[PDB]
Amino acid sequence: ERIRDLTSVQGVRENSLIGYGLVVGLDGTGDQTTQTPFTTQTLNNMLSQLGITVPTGTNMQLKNVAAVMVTASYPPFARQGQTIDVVVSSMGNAKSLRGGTLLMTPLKGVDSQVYALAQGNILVGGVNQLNGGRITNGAIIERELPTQFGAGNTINLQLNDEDFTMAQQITDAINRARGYGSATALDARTVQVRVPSGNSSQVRFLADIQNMEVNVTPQDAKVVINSRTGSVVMNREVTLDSCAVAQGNLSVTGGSLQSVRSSANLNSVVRALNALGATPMDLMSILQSMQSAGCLRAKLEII
Amino acid sequence: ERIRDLTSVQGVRENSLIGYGLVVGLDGTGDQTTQTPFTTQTLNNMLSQLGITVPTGTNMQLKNVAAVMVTASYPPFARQGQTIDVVVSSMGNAKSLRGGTLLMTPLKGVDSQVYALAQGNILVGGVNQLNGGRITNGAIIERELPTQFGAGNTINLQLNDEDFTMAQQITDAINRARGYGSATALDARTVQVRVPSGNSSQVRFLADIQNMEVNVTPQDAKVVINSRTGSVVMNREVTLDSCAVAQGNLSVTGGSLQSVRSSANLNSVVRALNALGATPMDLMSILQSMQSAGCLRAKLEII
Amino acid sequence: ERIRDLTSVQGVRENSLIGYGLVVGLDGTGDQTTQTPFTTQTLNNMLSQLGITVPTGTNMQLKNVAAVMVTASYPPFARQGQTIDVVVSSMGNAKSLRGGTLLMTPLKGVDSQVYALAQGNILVGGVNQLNGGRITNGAIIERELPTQFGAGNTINLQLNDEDFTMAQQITDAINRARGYGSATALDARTVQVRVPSGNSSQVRFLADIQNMEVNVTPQDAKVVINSRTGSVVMNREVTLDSCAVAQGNLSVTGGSLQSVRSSANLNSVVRALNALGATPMDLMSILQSMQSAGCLRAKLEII
Amino acid sequence: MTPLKGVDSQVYALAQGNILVGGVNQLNGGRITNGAIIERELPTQFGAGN
Amino acid sequence: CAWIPAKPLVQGATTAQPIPGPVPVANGSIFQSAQPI
Ligand SMILES: *C(=O)CCCCCCC
Repeated sequence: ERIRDLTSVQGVRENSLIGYGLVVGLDGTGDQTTQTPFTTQTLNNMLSQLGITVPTGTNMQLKNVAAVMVTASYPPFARQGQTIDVVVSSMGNAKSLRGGTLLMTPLKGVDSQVYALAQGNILVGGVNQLNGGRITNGAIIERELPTQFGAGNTINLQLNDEDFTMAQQITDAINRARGYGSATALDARTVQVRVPSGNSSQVRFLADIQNMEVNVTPQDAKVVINSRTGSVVMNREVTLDSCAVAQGNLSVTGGSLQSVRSSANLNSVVRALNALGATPMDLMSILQSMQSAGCLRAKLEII
Repeated sequence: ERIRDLTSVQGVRENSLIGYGLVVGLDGTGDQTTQTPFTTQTLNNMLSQLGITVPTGTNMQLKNVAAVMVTASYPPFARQGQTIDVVVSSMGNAKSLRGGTLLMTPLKGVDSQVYALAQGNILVGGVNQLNGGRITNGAIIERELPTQFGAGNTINLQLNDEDFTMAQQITDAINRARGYGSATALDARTVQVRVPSGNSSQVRFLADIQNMEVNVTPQDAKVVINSRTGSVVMNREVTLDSCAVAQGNLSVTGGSLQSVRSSANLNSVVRALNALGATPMDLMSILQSMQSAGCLRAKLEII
Repeated sequence: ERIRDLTSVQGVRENSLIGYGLVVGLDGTGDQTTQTPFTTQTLNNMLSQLGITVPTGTNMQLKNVAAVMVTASYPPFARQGQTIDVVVSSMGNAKSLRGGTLLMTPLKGVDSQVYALAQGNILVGGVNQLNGGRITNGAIIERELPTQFGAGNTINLQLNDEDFTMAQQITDAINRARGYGSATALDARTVQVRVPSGNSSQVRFLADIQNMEVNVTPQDAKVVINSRTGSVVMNREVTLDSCAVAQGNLSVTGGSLQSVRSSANLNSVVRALNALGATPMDLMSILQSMQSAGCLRAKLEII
Repeated sequence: MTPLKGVDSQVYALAQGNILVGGVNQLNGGRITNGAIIERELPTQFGAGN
Repeated sequence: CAWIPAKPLVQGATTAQPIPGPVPVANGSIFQSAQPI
């Protein structure tokens, strides 16, 4: 309910898989193979594997074939035979992957071992992106990973954001629910839970815990500025101090030096900043200067 | 509540990670590889690693691939398996990273060790920045850092801005709350707190402390001038002295030498300076000259 | 309150840090690398450090990369792990740093030792300056400086402006507040304060002192002339003597020789000088000639 | 970072900061406020004698 | 003769050893100036 939205469990993580493949069936919107040699080379490899040997040093210009990179996410506790979703991306001078089909492609880990096999039909949106697609249930798991879940008497809940008050809150909630000495905070990002030994008992424990509800404590005042997209966001802890501001073409609705009153809550901040009558573009510069001076009692992050 | 907004804890810091990667799936808005050799070279390295050896000295001109630098922030107390956010930036003659996908990329520290692995889909704003993007939960932590948190009987709260009165205020507040001899100010930027030995007790202590409330004392009078953006900010401690000012095209609304009365509070300052009727552009020069003369009883900082 | 606005403390100062870095992610507004060889050279160094060796003597023309100088201010009592603000400036034939990202950069002192590491996103104002930006909390402190604060029984308050009456006033105020023999004036710019031995007691002392209030004595009559910007400022001690003035195109509102009466206060000075009806441009020449003759009883400074 | 020498070619201050140009006005000249820090001190015989 | 020992034109040691700089005084400064003549 809530704890499952704040933490993850130690040992339950995702991995990444990558592979190379071919996409066939395009309407003449494939690679110009006279400039992507690996396309024709891998096509010859596949044909030879199937039983057809094309002579070397011959002319070959295709249009319905594209060379693609396939990426996938290996899920936790994955079992062989299950299915996952893959993303297919062009990799040389192709125009579109509109109605293509992905041929048999092995997906390797970082140790260069095959963990899944991918094949299916691509769904391109159809402005939109043409050289990228997604296949639903397009890969099947072939290898499984070992794990030490169920061994021991201790699991670790890892918070998504560091905080001491939050770790203490989660610890106190678990201790209030599941007995006196069930949890212990290690640092601002880990809670060590004692669980019975076994495999089903730990699942019962984690099922009971993951649905508990905790009240989030107030976080740090911060202001996020995304200059690339042109956006500004302020959480509900920002305050202000009375100070004067001047900027090009901005005036009182009075001269060019406008006042800004103190602001305790966020509504007061929004009101006092809207009083200046500035676009977000100028609001970025105003906020940077105010943080440098001392009015802005927040934490400016340029993302 | 407040102390967490003024200080940091010793040993709880962030680090930086950087790596090199490839972005595939672009709509013909990738590098012109005839002038970025490292793109094709690294693509050949990846293909060879996967099992395909492209002959050397061959023609290869791609359009859906771009070479990028990936940057990330290693968080405090990071545990392996968690996720962080990455920033992706083009590095040679690419047009856009609109719908690209980041391939498997290792993120190294300053000691050239792999601390995280990055892979995911890029979100470009879509004027806006095209050659820069951000991936949410795009990297997974692989290595952990050791730390000596929980060892000893002393932590250090490091203020964000140097001040003696502020350090003394924080010390007195902690001593008023958590017993007589709990805190001690070392200098204008450090408060040494005595904590019980252990790991959970220190978390309880820091959870109790970080949410205390202290009243900020008046800071130094200062005036920030950002000439690059064209902005001026004055905190609530600036005062003025009576003096005359003259500048091109400015007149009394009377000759060209205008008076400025004494000003104790900030409202009086704003009024007296708006009386001159000057844009911020001229206000910068007026303020510099006034600070050089002696009217402006503040601290001018050109940022 | 006031003393903190007039003096500094001996041993509490700032230092400067400088470093070289690269900025990536620009929209084709980076260096023209065929004329800035150090850009490509340092990019090759970074790639080689990461694990990719680009052959030498090859073509390489980038557009999304710029070479920059990073400057920062090492604050007093800085502790490792804290954060400071950096300024980023282009250094060869770049067009803009609009949406760039600063890669890992070490900031050296004057002894060529690394004191901070810088990395983050740049905020360019967006006429405005394009080739210069500022990053908030963009650097982290890595090295600390030793200091002898807290050792001895004597600190020095250093005035910001030399004056004997002012040093005597500060000394008398401290002696009136903190006991008979607590302070002693050494010269026009230093006050020697006796403090108890230790580290916390000196902080208590400096916290008590820095917030005291003293009444500033009248300074020297001076007139500041900034010919480059075209501005004139006169503090409240300037007086005048009766004399005649003539200048091109200026006349009585009567011939071309106009009278100027004696003026004791500043209002009389402003009135008598506005009577001549002259722009600041001519006011500069009039004031220079008057100071050369003997009317202007002030101190002319051309800044 | 710039060292400021006296007439004896000794470093007395170190200068670094942002320039404020007026913005007709002078473009090739600027002033930096608190742009230099003192590194060396001069001896003096103030306080000695009557 | 060529075996009779003669002294070279450039006498004495033809090399010098750098000396370690002084320990920096612990003021608040990074700039440390060795004793300047
Ligand atoms: C070198 O050893 C030559 C010395 C010879 C001089 C005397 C010959 C009789």
